[PDB]
Amino acid sequence: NITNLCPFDEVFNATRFASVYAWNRKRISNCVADYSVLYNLAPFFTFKCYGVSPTKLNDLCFTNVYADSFVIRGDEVRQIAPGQTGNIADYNYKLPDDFTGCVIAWNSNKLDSKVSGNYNYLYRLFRKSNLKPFERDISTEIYQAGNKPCNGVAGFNCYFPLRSYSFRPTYGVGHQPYRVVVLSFELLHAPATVCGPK
Amino acid sequence: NITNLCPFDEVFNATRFASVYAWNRKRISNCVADYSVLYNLAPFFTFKCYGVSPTKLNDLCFTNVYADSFVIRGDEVRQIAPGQTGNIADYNYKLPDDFTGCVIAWNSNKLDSKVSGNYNYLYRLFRKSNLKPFERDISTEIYQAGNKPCNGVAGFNCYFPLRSYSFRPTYGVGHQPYRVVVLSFELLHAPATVCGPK
Amino acid sequence: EVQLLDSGGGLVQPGGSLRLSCAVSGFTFSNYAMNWVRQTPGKELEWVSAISGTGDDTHYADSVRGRFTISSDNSKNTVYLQMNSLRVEDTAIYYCAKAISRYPWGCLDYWGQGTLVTVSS
Amino acid sequence: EIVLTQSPGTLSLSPGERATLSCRASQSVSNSYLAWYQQKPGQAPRLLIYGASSRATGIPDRFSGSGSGTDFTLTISRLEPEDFAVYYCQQYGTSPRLTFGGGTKVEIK
Repeated sequence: NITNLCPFDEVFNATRFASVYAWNRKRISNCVADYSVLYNLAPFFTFKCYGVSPTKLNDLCFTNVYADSFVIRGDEVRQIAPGQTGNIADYNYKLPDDFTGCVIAWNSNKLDSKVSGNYNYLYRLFRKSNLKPFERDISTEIYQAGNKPCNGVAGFNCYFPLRSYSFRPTYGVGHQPYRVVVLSFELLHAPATVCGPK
Repeated sequence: NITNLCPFDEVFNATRFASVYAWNRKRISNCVADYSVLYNLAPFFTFKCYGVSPTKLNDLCFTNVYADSFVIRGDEVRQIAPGQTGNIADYNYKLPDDFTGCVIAWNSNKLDSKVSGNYNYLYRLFRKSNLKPFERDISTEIYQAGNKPCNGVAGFNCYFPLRSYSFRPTYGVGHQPYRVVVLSFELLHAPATVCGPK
Repeated sequence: EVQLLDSGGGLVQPGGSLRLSCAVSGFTFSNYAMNWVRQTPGKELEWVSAISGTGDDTHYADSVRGRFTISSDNSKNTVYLQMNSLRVEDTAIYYCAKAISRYPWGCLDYWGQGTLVTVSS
Repeated sequence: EIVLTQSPGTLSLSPGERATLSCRASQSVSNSYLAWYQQKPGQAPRLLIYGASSRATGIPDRFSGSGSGTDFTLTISRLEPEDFAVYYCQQYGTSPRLTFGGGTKVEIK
């Protein structure tokens, strides 16, 4: 019994998304979960749910909705899924194999693109081993790819692990910046703090 | 047996063809359509099917077929397709952008051309707006190009919506008369009666 | 449609300064860029300056680089065009206009009524 | 940089007929980042088409265009009196600077 809209729109209309090495995580609680806002708004493409259908988001009571917001390349939008492995999902944002949730993405070329070159939406290039599901790797620690020890100095074979894609508006529709949000939630095991309008 | 051969003849061999602004619509039902006689012929010069093959066309049953018969010139036969523009398209006939079916045409310089000009045929020149798909507008309302009302009277900024077609046997092919008979296919809850030869 | 109130046009002597403002209401300011474009009376339109939707990233046309200084504020929801040492060629109508993009590129959808700016002696 | 225009079509047409507008690029602009304004003699320009294939808000369907590579065409189906105005090229999406070509005046005769 609760009647107060939660900040879903905010999570979606947020002015600036974070880089995919440092993706945000909002605890949604005490919500009426009006999912009509998402698939009623204009672009909001690839509304892909797993273990749930997009229309069955109003007859449910979830335990703890998590909204994870970030920005990735257009080709990687498919790697933000269960059982995927490549460059993005291996070291920056691993989904678990048993994910119940909705991945939502929309083209943000009109919004996250500098014609002088964009150098603020970093992603991680080098990391020794995969991330476990829902791990944030904000480590700025340099990575040794050569036989020379890096000793706190960047250089040949001593890379900064983070670098930006670069987002020009004239970049191929394939790789323009895509804003992504990932709605994780658990189903029926506990007193639900979010429920659909009923 | 195979009986009730569809009356494709009466429409392809019609002695007089409707004008492109007054285009006929024959409705086929309760007959077997022997499209093999249509698509294995020779005189025809253009046969463009959108989403349908002329070889597969033998093995279908549909509720009705429309036969949209009209006369146009050689430069205008290219405008009789989905997503086309031009005077004839914008003031006489829209094919829907998702059109399913076929467009058929042949030259008529033996029948619809006269030595001193055959102008029985006529296109819509002026209009306020573009047609809806499969709309027919036979009105003779004098077009008001200016702000001064015409009251059905012709004059300055008051022109007839219909311009006559110049047709002579010595005219260039892009201007010679052509017969077009657009064929569309529709599926409703009512009985599917327009079967192929089997 | 977002409305735009172009204000601050006037007469200024060569070598002077002027402060244009374009008040805006009807969209999220921090989300879409503002552009500044001239048209000198009876000749072609020329772009002069632009500013990112956030408020930091700016550019200026080569005839006004180092003379014009753009600024904005998400508090009063407006863009400023501060300019110094105007020359006789700087006479125009100025139009403020929103671009489709957050950082300055792209095309301009909605345009202010524009303001007369005159330089004379 | 990116050049354009090639503007014939200023010939004084009469109200209510088809007019086509040529726009020739020199480098095959990417992602079809082209746009068209109209301005009447003493008022601010207003956007008509963007994406070189996408109509903006508050624009009658009377305006339409298409193009790709080096060749773009604004095709107006017919001509109401308020359409007797100047139309512009506007390549956008590179080192922005914005871009305004010579134009095209369609007048009455």
